[PDB]
Amino acid sequence: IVGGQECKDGECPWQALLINEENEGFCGGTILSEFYILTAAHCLYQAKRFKVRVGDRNTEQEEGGEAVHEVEVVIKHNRFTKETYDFDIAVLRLKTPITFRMNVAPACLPERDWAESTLMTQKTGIVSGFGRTHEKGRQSTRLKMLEVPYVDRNSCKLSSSFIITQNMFCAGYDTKQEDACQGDSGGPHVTRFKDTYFVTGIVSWGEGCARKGKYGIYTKVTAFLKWIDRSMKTR
Amino acid sequence: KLCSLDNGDCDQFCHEEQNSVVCSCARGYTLADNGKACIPTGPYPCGKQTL
Ligand SMILES: O=C1CN(S(=O)(=O)c2ccc3cc(Cl)ccc3c2)CCN1CC1CCN(c2ccncc2)CC1
Ligand SMILES: [Ca+2]
Repeated sequence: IVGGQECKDGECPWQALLINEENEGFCGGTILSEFYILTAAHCLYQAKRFKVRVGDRNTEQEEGGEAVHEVEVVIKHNRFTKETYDFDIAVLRLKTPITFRMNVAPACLPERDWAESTLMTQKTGIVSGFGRTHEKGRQSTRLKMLEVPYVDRNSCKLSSSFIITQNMFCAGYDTKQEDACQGDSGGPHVTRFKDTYFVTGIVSWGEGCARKGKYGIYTKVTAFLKWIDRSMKTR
Repeated sequence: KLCSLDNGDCDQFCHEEQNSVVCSCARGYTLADNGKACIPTGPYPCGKQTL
């Protein structure tokens, strides 16, 4: 996470980390329910075998409230397309149910119409992760949370260098040094409303990390809502 | 009527259905007596930061 703040106790309880066999975190994810973690589809390529980790905010100590769960099945969106990063989304089924405690709580799923209208028109959006703090730097050791303002669907398309399809939106700063970055993929992009946060985006892709004239592209969760439903019964 | 004045005075989901406005809540809540606010039903509601 380039720039941004730092998540405090209980601030980002829906975060989830995808760790490899070397036990390094390679991607992020959002907690939907005791059994399902949301995530970016392309994240299922940088590690043969992996596990999901929740309730962790400092990868090097022990707040004691961590938890490493194993994946029973990984639901990938059939129409994924690496070459273009379109339909970039997947859901993971946990073998062992998640035990909600401090620094561990699911994030609500909005209602598509209500969302794109009220949620996606808010000034900002919360993005977080344990990812690089600098474009060429190392990975984060503390759970970060930036506040990415919503970009104009059009400016977005112009600033690009690639095609922002039906299944993705822009968020972040034109010049301000604040964006997501390597290791933050799949990570949660929640939107706040009356003190309650809703999943509205999955850290997808971007050109560089916080580059001037460049934005942040997330997966438009609102679109795949019917998909996320029948996927929480595996499909 | 009009989930556009201030989200229909709803705490969450709002629907302009026909005339008057209709509120509703995420999965895990329950609509309060006034029919607007959303009350948790379990220990760790989604969307709420743990305390
Ligand atoms: O420039 C980069 C940066 N990283 S990142 O730092 O780990 C990284 C990872 C996730 C991020 C997520 C956000 Cl919201 C912002 C910045 C990020 C930065 C990812 C890969 N690339 C280059 C590729 C980017 C996507 N792309 C296409 C192809 C076809 N159609 C559309 C897009 C080709 C070149
Ligand atoms: Ca830890």
